[PDB]
Amino acid sequence: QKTPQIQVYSRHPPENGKPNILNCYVTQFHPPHIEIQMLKNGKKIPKVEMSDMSFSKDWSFYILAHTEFTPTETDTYACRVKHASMAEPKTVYWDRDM
Amino acid sequence: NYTFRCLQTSSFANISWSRTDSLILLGDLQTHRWSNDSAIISFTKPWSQGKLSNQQWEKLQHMFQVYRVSFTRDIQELVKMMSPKEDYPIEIQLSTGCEMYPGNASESFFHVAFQGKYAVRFRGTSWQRVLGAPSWLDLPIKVLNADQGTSATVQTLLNDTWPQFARGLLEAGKSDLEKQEKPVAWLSSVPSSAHGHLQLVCHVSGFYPKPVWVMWMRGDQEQQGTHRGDFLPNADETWYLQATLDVEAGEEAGLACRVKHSSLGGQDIILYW
Ligand SMILES: CCCCCCCCCCCCCC[C@@H](O)[C@@H](O)[C@H](CO[C@H]1O[C@H](CO)[C@H](O)[C@H](O)[C@H]1O)NC(=O)CCCCCCCCCC
Ligand SMILES: *[C@@H]1O[C@H](CO)[C@@H](O[C@@H]2O[C@H](CO)[C@@H](O)[C@H](O)[C@H]2NC(C)=O)[C@H](O)[C@H]1NC(C)=O
Ligand SMILES: *[C@@H]1O[C@H](CO)[C@@H](O)[C@H](O)[C@H]1NC(C)=O
Repeated sequence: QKTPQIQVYSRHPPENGKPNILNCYVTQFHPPHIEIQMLKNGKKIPKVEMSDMSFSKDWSFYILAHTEFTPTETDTYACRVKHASMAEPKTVYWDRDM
Repeated sequence: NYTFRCLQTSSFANISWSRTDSLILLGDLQTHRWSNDSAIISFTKPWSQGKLSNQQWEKLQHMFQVYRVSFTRDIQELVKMMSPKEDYPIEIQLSTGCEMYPGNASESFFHVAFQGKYAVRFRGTSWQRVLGAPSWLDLPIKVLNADQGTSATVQTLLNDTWPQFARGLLEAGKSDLEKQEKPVAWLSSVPSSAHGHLQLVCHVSGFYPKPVWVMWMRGDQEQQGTHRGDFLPNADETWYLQATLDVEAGEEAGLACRVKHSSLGGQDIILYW
């Protein structure tokens, strides 16, 4: 059992009110069974696409979630991951400055 | 150099329940998809047939179809008979392909991970256990090695199919593999827990191909404290990368982020704080 690492980042320079794409890249987890949701204001976004489950040369799994979003002054965005290596879901919030 | 690779992930949970999913990649571009839900291999690129005519691709394609059903029942039979532990759950990862060297030179491989760990390889004519793998795997390995019909097929894969198919893929997708997409840079900073300290971040997204050079500069001088993050993928198979520099308060003024990429010619991106 290995714990997943979560990285959240936007495709383009974030600018409030302009449509963008938010990515959530999840790595290092084992076994490959995993649940990944992307959240807007703690609410789960409906149209979230996933890449095909792959893994690196060292056998570390990795998978890309992404969805369209329009960054804003008020809204929070987060990626929530559930995996048997963790007692609780891990949520990492999007922060355009990180 | 490009690594051609078929990556298979297989999960056996209880006596009824298994699924096998796989994809094929050439370098960092995906060329094929095979979900457990589909009966047949999909293309994910226009050139994913490489140079095979239809007849030969269909032969390779049917070969995959028989294998997936054969593979699934084999593992469960092998593990049920010889695993000194319970025969579920089983996680198998599988990587076979060849590394492409310029000038028509290749090097094939077939690697198998068992419960998340490198366990088996295929060299010459036989499967071989690797250092560190559970010793009891010796018995299923010997049983698999008595199947010379399968051994011969794998030999043909490693000696002929993968090198020749991937050379045709490489040339049918040369334009895609060599397209140039430009990076786009933007800057941000985050506080440190300590006062007077903060961390500059230079975000660089959208570039292809992958090799790129991102540094924090003060004029001529490279700031050696620059920390390059990991290459992160974008949905359009461009790349994302950020580089960070911890600086004392006030030192940010006059610092720039310099981006060297093959898509820019010699015109570096220079983006001052
Ligand atoms: C305990 C944990 C062990 C982990 C180690 C894993 C070892 C590597 C995986 C072995 C994969 C092979 C699996 C199928 C093979 O067991 C055999 O039944 C089939 C069909 O075999 C029958 O039908 C054949 C004709 O269709 C032929 O007559 C055989 O003699 C007969 O026994 N073997 C095959 O399908 C040969 C194809 C080799 C696989 C190439 C596709 C792999 C590509 C993966 C990306
Ligand atoms: C595929 O290539 C391998 C070499 O990588 C061949 O392996 C040799 O096989 C013979 C028996 O057939 C052995 O005596 C040699 O020791 C093997 N060489 C090595 C380096 O392991 C294999 O025969 C080839 N198979 C086909 C069908 O072409
Ligand atoms: C995977 O595919 C096989 C045959 O196509 C099917 O019998 C099996 O139920 C599938 N697995 C899952 C988890 O749906």
